[PDB]
Amino acid sequence: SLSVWTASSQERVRQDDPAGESLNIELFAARGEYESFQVALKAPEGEHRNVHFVVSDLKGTGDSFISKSNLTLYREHYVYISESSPQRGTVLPEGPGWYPDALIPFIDPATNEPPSGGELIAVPFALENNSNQVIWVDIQVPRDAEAGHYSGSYIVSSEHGEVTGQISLTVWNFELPLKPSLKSTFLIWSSRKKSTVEELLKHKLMCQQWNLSEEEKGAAPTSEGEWIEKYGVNCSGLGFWSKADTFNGVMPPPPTVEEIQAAASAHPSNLFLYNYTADEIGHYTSLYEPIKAWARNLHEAGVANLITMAPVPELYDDGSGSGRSAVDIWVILPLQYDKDRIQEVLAKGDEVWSYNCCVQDDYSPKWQIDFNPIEYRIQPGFINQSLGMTGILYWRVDFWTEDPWHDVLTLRADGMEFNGEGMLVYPGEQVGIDGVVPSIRLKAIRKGIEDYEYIEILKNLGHEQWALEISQSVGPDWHNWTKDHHKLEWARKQLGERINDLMTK
Ligand SMILES: [Mg+2]
Repeated sequence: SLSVWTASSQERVRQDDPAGESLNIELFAARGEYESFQVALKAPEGEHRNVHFVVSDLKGTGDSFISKSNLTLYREHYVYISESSPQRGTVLPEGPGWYPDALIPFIDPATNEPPSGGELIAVPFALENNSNQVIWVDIQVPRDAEAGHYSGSYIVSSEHGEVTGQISLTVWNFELPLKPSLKSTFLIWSSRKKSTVEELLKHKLMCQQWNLSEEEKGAAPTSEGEWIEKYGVNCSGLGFWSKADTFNGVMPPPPTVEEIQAAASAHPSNLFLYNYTADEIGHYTSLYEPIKAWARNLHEAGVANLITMAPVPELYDDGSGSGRSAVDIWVILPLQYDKDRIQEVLAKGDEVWSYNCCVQDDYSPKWQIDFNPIEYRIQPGFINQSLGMTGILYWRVDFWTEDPWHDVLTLRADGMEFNGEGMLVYPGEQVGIDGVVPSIRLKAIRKGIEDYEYIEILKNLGHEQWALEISQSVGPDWHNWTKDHHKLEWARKQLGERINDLMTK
């Protein structure tokens, strides 16, 4: 007895969930966009020792065709959380238990062939009594794909079972740019491989190396031109760190204009440059004059100043006489949001970005594994657009425990435990490959970056307010945002149908 059903991308499938009602999926997407779905499996009676899973090509009218090479398959790995993330307010974690999060790849990206010799293998796999298994399916729509309807199949098979489900995909007559409109800064502290950067870029996230040795500080950004071409890299940091942080309220004099210009000229031209100058120093009012000194030198070199602090009117003028702010990219937590200050800085030409960590308030989306999966998607797209925010930052992606496939309690502090804090990718060793593999949460971030793009496209077409009415219906602010994946899917489809229509006049 083999029970099969589908689930949407941001639907969590628990090991003990009952079987759903459909084993088909219907999706909609633009050229250059991903859409994903899950195939959940249960053996209500007995066991299946040897379960396999394949997909077809997707075929449309006439010669229209999307190769199965555009589909990426993974088996979900469940991790056991024994200590809850903090429980406060109305946005709560779901409790100790098994959570699907790491993704076991069918294919090693290095070879384009199945891994061999891993401790954990995607297929074949055993389906044991009552504990569900789940396949994650990514579909990347080719940049050139013909608009219209496509269909294909997935096949689950075992020694006593074979079940075939339909994949239905509608390709809309628009494209998402290779270069994401949303800018980002996601920090890598430990895994210095080019495959680590590439895994993040494939998910539309821009990264910077952090905690670099004095020796490797200032190495030349050798690969950046390649990554612009291949992955649409949309910004880069110069790496002048002041060392000022929450614990260190002191700033030295800035690097000279000449030094900043030399750093800038190592990067490709026609690339937005910023400098992450200081972190969470909003309490230290002594630092305002030093921040303006840094700003003036960066501005003379055509470089943007990025600080994780909230807009303060004392820093709306860098002291140069131009009227430009001392901070060009203000990066804030949900809890720091102040509508009036944000309106002031957007009006004068600055950017505001969001960042997240820990569990610091009662109401905002929280980035831990034991929270609703929607919280990783809703922040970069709908809420950011509702509030006029134009980027996202995250402090670390590789904060692994010593047993990273089995222990995801990555931070313990002040009597609190955090599940997945600073960890969005998993090491490949456990699945027999050299490079990192993605999490389910990284897939949600990617999707939210695509949601942002839908809204940006409508803004660019002259339909900003129309798009914000929709955005504000599901994610107006940090307090009031939907917990229901169906409503976000509904909102996205309204946006996508409209763009389709406007491009087919
Ligand atoms: Mg505890």
